[PDB]
Amino acid sequence: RGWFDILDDWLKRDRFVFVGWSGILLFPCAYLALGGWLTGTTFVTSWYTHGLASSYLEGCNFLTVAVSTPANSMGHSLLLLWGPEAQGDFTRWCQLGGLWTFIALHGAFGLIGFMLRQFEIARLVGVRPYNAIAFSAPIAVFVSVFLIYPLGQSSWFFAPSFGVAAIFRFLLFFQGFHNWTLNPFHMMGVAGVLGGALLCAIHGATVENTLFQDGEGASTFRAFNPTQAEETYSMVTANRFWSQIFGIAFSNKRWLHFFMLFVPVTGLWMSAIGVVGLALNLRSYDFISQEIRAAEDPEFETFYTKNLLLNEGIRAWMAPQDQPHENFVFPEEVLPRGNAL
Amino acid sequence: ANLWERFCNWVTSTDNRLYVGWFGVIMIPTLLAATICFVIAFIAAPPVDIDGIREPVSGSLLYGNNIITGAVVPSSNAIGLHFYPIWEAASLDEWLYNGGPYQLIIFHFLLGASCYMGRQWELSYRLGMRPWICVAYSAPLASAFAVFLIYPIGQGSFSDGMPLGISGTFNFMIVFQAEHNILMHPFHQLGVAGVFGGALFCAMHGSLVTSSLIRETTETESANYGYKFGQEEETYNIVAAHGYFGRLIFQYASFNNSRSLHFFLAAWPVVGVWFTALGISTMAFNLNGFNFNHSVIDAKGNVINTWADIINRANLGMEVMHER
Amino acid sequence: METITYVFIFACIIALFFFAIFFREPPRIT
Amino acid sequence: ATNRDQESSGFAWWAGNARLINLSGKLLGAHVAHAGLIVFWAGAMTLFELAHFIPEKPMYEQGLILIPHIATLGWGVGPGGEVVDTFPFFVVGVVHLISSAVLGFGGVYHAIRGPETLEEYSSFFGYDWKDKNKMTTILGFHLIVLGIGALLLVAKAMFFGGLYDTWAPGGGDVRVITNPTLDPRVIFGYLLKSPFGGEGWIVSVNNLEDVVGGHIWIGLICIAGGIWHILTTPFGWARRAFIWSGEAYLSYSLGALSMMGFIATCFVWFNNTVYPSEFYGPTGPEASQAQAMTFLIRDQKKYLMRSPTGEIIFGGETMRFWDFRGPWLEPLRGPNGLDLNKIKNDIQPWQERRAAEYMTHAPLGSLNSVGGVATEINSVNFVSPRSWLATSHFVLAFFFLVGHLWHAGRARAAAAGFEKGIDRESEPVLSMPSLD
Amino acid sequence: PNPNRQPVELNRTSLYLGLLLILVLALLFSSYFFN
Amino acid sequence: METLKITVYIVVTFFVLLFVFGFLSGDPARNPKRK
Amino acid sequence: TTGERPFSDIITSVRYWVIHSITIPALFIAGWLFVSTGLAYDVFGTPRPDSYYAQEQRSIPLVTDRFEAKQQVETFLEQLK
Amino acid sequence: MEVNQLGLIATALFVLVPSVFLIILYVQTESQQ
Amino acid sequence: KLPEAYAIFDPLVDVLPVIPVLFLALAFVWQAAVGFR
Amino acid sequence: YPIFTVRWVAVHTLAVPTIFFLGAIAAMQFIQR
Ligand code: CLA
Ligand code: CLA
Ligand code: CLA
Ligand code: CLA
Ligand code: CLA
Ligand SMILES: CCCCCCCCCCCCCCCC(=O)OC[C@H](COP(=O)(O)OC[C@@H](O)CO)OC(=O)CCCCCCCCCCCCCCC
Ligand SMILES: CC1=C(/C=C/C(C)=C/C=C/C(C)=C/C=C/C=C(C)/C=C/C=C(C)/C=C/C2=C(C)CCCC2(C)C)C(C)(C)CCC1
Ligand SMILES: CC1=C(/C=C/C(C)=C/C=C/C(C)=C/C=C/C=C(C)/C=C/C=C(C)/C=C/C2=C(C)CCCC2(C)C)C(C)(C)CCC1
Ligand SMILES: CC1=C(/C=C/C(C)=C/C=C/C(C)=C/C=C/C=C(C)/C=C/C=C(C)/C=C/C2=C(C)CCCC2(C)C)C(C)(C)CCC1
Ligand SMILES: CCCCCCCCCCCCCCCC(=O)O
Ligand SMILES: [Cl-]
Ligand SMILES: [Fe+2]
Repeated sequence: RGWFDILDDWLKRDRFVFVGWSGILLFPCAYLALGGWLTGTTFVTSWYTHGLASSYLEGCNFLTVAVSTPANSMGHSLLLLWGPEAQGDFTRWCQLGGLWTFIALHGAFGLIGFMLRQFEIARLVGVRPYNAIAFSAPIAVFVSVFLIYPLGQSSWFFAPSFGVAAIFRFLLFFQGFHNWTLNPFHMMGVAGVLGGALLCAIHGATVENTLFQDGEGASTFRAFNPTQAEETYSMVTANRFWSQIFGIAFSNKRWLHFFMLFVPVTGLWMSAIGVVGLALNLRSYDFISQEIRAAEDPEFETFYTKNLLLNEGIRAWMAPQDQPHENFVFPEEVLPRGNAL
Repeated sequence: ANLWERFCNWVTSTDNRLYVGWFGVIMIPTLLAATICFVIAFIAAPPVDIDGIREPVSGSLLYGNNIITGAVVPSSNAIGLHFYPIWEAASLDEWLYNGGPYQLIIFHFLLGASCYMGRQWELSYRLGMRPWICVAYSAPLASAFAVFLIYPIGQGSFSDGMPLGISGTFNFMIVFQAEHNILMHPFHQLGVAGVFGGALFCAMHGSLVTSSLIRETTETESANYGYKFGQEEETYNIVAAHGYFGRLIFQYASFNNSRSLHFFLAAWPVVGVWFTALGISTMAFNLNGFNFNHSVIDAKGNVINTWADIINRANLGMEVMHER
Repeated sequence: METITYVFIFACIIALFFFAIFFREPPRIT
Repeated sequence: ATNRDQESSGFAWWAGNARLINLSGKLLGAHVAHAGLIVFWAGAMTLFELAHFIPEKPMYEQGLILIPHIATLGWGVGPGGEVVDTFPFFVVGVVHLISSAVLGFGGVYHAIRGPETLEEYSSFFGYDWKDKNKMTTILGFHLIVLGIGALLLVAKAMFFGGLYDTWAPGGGDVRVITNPTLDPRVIFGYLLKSPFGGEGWIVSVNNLEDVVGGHIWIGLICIAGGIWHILTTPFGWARRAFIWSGEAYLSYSLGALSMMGFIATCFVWFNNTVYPSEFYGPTGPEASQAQAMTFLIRDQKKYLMRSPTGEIIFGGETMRFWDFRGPWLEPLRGPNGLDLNKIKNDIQPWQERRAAEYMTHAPLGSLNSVGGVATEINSVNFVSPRSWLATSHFVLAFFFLVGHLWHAGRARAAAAGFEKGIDRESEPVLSMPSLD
Repeated sequence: PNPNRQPVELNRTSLYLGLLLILVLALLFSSYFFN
Repeated sequence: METLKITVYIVVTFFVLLFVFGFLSGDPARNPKRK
Repeated sequence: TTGERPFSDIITSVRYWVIHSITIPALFIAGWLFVSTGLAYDVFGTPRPDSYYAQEQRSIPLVTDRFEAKQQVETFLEQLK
Repeated sequence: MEVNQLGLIATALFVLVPSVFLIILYVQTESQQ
Repeated sequence: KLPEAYAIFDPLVDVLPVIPVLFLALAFVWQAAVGFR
Repeated sequence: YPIFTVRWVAVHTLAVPTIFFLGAIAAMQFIQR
């Protein structure tokens, strides 16, 4: 039939784990990203790039292990194993942070492969590909944060390191240096995520509490048949309840589920746009009118000015250890303190 | 009938545009009072000496704030946990200067939101519904109680409650991280898993239902017009959605039961937010997150830093700047 | 004019709440 | 295997205890076995704590929460909270472990071997949830038992060796309470006080005379109410006000227990009388005021303030803790506040020792039991027992409020008959007129 | 006549949702526009 | 200050009594199914 | 469904446990010998607990040049040696 | 406060131009039958 | 410390408080024996 | 019932390094520090 057709029938054959054409990209890249993260968090140090212990072998735990970013002097090098920095030596490649770029690149291509898998399975099953559309938002977040943000900055060093406490450091870094909470794009991201969690909880509870009595048991879960044509819950009763409780209610189930798609996806896309702005240090750090007012009036104090003071404290107290390549030596008298304010 | 039966039939009437109920006869005045006081304080409240050291913090729009930086400042540190109504102050100027509006708003709001939960139960009872939507609502309500009441009680002052403003909320977050290391607390990590998973499963469920909508329209009209309000047949093919999701991961990871799926959708963020509200309360009694400072020591005794040590450095930086 | 703008947008939002609740298009069964 | 599967009972395995609702014998077995579990934890935890107890060191420095409870009762302790002997702790643990074996035997027997329903065997023990008179009779029996327990605490206080009084002069001692507060005005004025700062409701009880008198009142009231409920049936307003079913009674108890858990959290956080700082450690306000007083005597060999209502108090952020009252501080506090000259030339060595020791043990710590600020190294292992008790009981009280909401809603829905869902042919909203 | 022209519709719910989106976005971004 | 305190006490007492006596006025009977 | 033997059949089979009573201990002992003999430190370049700092210095051995970072790491490893 | 003055017109246009658009569409939807 | 004659049973005491938790696990074990019917 | 299936490959590429890593991490737990 042609080798392409026979391969195509083999790749899309029904089995426990679907492979597909997208599997050739997805499974190696996702497997390598996950295996690289486990290998780095189990064995690989960050001593030469960050001056940190970040592996189980050094004594860290699950919260504190990380595959750390390469050193700042690497720039935006791809840090290939055969590249001019590692020169084929696996040990120096691990010591220089090459595992970070390994995980980031293989994870990016794995996310591409997973989204192509969503498209392929939607094509063969025969459904509309809205799951792939929704998955565009995690891809936007990953590309903006792990790729676009370090590319706009000086090096891969300032990207998040793949770890729990390292991600917490990334959060605190963005607060101290970018004032990322003040950014309206992050605000829309927070609204999208919290509204998505609210929509998930409220829709699940509403469906579970407007169920039709379709079985004699007191456990209602067995009163549902997958092949049934009737609705399992009363949309009219749910609409009446939320109309009288909240004032407004969904009356279209299709619009409800599209809205559940729309809210967190739009939030994540907005946060990705803000992260691109932060990649160029185009931050909503300050309001100029309040800066001028605070400069001309020493008694003017709002929560925004206190947040600026807290950000200054974060920067000065964390910069010498979080940015060890800069050789920041801050004497005690230049460190901002509240009791000297 | 007498006036009491007519009033009781009006209060519990399901024909009202908004249901009142008995929880509503408490809820409406308290929430109206809190809303009116919040709007007036957010626009025009004078600066509040929140720390009791005669250094007032201006939170209202008229005193040089925008929407982002505006807040209702929490009551004074000199007030502490003392009940501070209007009549307990010598003058309205003293009540405003010590942060009395914050106490009025938060007490009225907490009472009104508890009665909102009760009203949700009440309407579910009047409509012949199952009653557990209020249980789901108990998670954000627990969070509001944690940040407005329980954390002040544990720390000993309503001055440590969360301000009623955007930048004030960020200040509350940063000072809380400085004092308690909330990011390293597993209850907050469960809360983050709850909200991230809730957003994920919300997008997932929406995309899978939207993906499997049954063709009832044309390309020139919106697909939402394929559903009629109150139609008996299901508007999407749950079997096709299950087949897609089972092929996406594997067959045993997909819900074939819509009731089980919707229970999971309810349960995941509600349990996560329960745990994060309980985390805020337990850190109010100073049971803080994991420290892990100096957890790696070399053979010669020198401390080898981890990412937790960088976090502790940042926390110390916030700590030295929020005090005095 | 800044405070006026914020209060005006907030008042428009509250008026929109009123119209969305009490002057909505009614949901009709079937 | 009657009612032990979903088809016969209607409840899945994860709600399998709901199959016990109309099986009085097996339900009684579950209750007795659970009570055995509770007594087993009490005995085993007391034995564990005693096995790891150093009597010379303070109890709150070793993470104990059960030995302080026995010590507050005046068992095995002397002046200043010093442990004169540890044998009564061992007796309490061993007797609880043995009694738990007995209760476990009874629970296993009634759950496994005994009659499934108690109705046909005994008219006295057999009960139906809808029978309001039998429910009130059982409630009356349990109220009498609870009143007897309160009077047992009273008997321990007045006759069998007394209680540890932290307010006893000299630094606290075991004292026999001979003059309890029987006056209803004080006892119910504790009930009528505000729950806010400076008032503190029943948490602000600051002497054992009030505690013993309140327990006399509570025991007598519980015995009288138990007799009242044995002798009477519920009135018409009560029968029209409540749902009368097992899940409804469970939901009422859950709401009560949630409120009690919140009250116990506030008791263990604020009260230093029934939770003496000798055993439980200082409270948060206590530690802050101890820090202020100790740094004052340091700097005089700090700062003072004036308070919103005009009282001499410690200055600083600890102005929020000016309502604190402690046995080591009341000798120094005068009419208008902390008498500064009386700090200078009336200070006693035990008061300074208490203040410094309570400085070093402020109720601040981490989940991995690291003491001090969250920004400090792990060189001190101390989380206060007050913190553990308050946090755990807030968590339990909140979850029991959630359980009360769940079971109250389910009981109302099941009594009204729509707990299994909306009837398709009789959907109530369809009959209702449209809102607009 | 062009046979590809089709009527455009916006129901009242979409009007309310769009007005809410526009007004909330304006309330969010007005402080940054004024700066 | 004292007049305001009396007014607030009267208002709160009125609403709380409305709540308590309303839930005592045959509230379990007000369902759509069994009573 | 899909024509694969179910996991419940295999994990309850005698022969599966016969095979997996040998392979799993062999892999576990392979990992244990990887760490305990110290091969992991050499393979991944992770410093030993006495190899973070040189005996004379207390400076963290950061790499500072892009194209000489390999020689820099080797110089640090020589000076600790 | 010393704000950017153009923010005013910016905010007004940000309110006016889209909302008007929606209003136009809504009104012409109501006149169709 | 415990009284000295009991000290030989000190390890047993060290595991006694954990026993109720196992009871909870035992219920699931029992359900696993009956197929979660 | 074949044995060398796609499911076998996925399970074992996730299972063999998992046990190797678990043995490595336990041997790490017995490092003298
Ligand atoms: C889905 C498959 C897949 C994909 C997309 C990638 C993708 C990538 N891998 Mg990768 N990898 C894979 C599977 C995959 N890998 C597998 C299975 C292994 C295990 C063996 C590895 C092991 C591995 C290592 C060890 C490293 C990478 C690296 C990389 C990155 C750079 C590689 C590069 O420049 O090659 C470019 C080469 C090609 C794109 C091949 C193109 C072939 C053309 C079209 C044909 C013409 C070639 C011609 C015939 C040859 C003549 C040559 C002659 C003139 C001399 C990139 C993101 C590096 C990395 O991440 O650095 C941080 C790195 O160091 N990979
Ligand atoms: C405090 C915990 C507790 C208690 C006391 C009970 C008690 C009971 N459950 Mg139960 N259950 C629990 C937790 C508990 N459950 C949990 C957590 C779950 C969820 C998994 C369930 C799920 C569940 C289901 C699904 C069902 C029950 C049922 C029952 C009842 C009959 C038991 C029976 O026939 O089993 C027989 C089991 C055995 C004979 C196995 C041995 C069990 C023995 C008693 C253990 C004793 C060990 C102990 C060390 C002995 C000390 C003795 C010493 C003092 C001398 C019984 C009253 C059934 C019921 O309602 O009956 C109508 C039923 O169908 N339960
Ligand atoms: C005195 C307290 C009390 C009593 C007697 C009951 C009794 C009952 N409840 Mg209930 N409940 C309570 C408190 C109580 N509840 C609280 C506080 C909550 C809030 C969390 C709930 C929430 C609740 C729900 C949501 C439901 C019930 C249900 C039921 C019925 C069946 C229960 C069953 O088989 O569980 C079987 C037990 C289990 C499956 C075990 C659960 C495991 C827990 C949740 C985790 C424990 C974690 C532990 C503390 C730490 C880790 C341990 C370690 C080993 C890992 C039964 C009448 C069911 C019902 O309505 O039936 C009519 C039902 O669906 N309950
Ligand atoms: C809540 C507790 C409780 C309750 C209500 C019951 C109820 C019952 N049991 Mg039972 N039982 C219990 C606990 C309980 N038991 C315990 C803990 C054990 C283990 C020792 C047993 C062992 C047991 C057996 C072996 C048998 C029963 C039987 C019976 C039934 C008839 C008993 C009778 O006629 O008594 C008549 C009244 C008396 C004999 C007087 C009892 C006086 C008591 C012992 C004095 C207690 C003093 C004080 C309250 C102690 C406080 C302890 C507390 C703080 C923990 C009845 C339904 C019988 C049965 O099922 O019939 C078929 C039966 O054969 N029970
Ligand atoms: C475990 C304890 C317990 C329980 C469950 C019951 C249960 C019951 N009792 Mg009861 N009783 C008890 C102990 C108990 N009793 C004791 C110890 C006494 C002696 C003082 C009495 C004396 C007694 C009498 C004289 C009567 C009852 C009645 C009733 C029934 C109606 C309950 C009702 O509507 O009141 C609910 C409570 C109220 C309506 C009170 C008003 C609610 C206020 C506003 C709440 C205020 C509390 C608030 C939350 C703040 C807390 C602090 C506060 C102290 C300031 C019910 C079966 C009645 C009945 O039917 O008799 C058969 C009746 O007439 N009881
Ligand atoms: C006494 C009880 C308490 C009363 C509380 C009143 C709350 C009012 C709720 C909002 C009403 C306005 C909704 C307009 C929009 C409107 O009328 O929508 C009504 C719409 C009805 O949907 P249908 O299914 O009928 O529409 C189907 C198709 O026509 C789609 O176009 O509902 C939704 O789409 C719900 C999702 C949006 C929910 C928006 C909630 C946002 C809350 C507030 C956020 C901004 C706050 C800013 C602060 C300054
Ligand atoms: C990098 C690299 C590579 C790769 C490799 C790989 C691919 C590996 C893999 C690896 C792996 C693949 C590993 C694994 C691991 C695993 C582990 C280590 C596990 C762990 C686990 C645990 C610990 C558990 C946990 C849990 C959960 C989660 C839940 C429940 C509970 C518990 C806790 C039990 C190559 C050579 C190609 C090239 C060069 C570079
Ligand atoms: C029904 C049921 C159940 C339950 C059960 C229970 C809950 C039981 C209980 C039980 C119990 C509750 C038990 C107890 C036991 C105990 C014992 C048996 C003890 C003994 C003791 C002894 C022997 C002692 C000893 C000693 C002393 C003398 C002192 C010193 C130390 C020592 C320890 C050495 C379940 C869930 C499973 C499920 C199904 C069925
Ligand atoms: C021992 C003691 C004492 C004493 C105490 C006392 C004397 C107590 C009593 C107490 C009491 C005497 C209590 C009572 C309570 C009550 C309650 C808590 C109530 C509740 C109620 C309810 C729950 C109701 C409900 C309702 C409504 C509202 C409407 C209609 C429907 C119903 C019926 C559901 C003192 C502090 C001096 C000192 C320390 C110790
Ligand atoms: C409608 C609700 C808002 C009510 C706010 C009322 C504020 C009244 C303030 C009056 C203060 C007058 C003091 C007179 C002397 C005194 O008794 O202290
Ligand atoms: Cl601050
Ligand atoms: Fe849905």
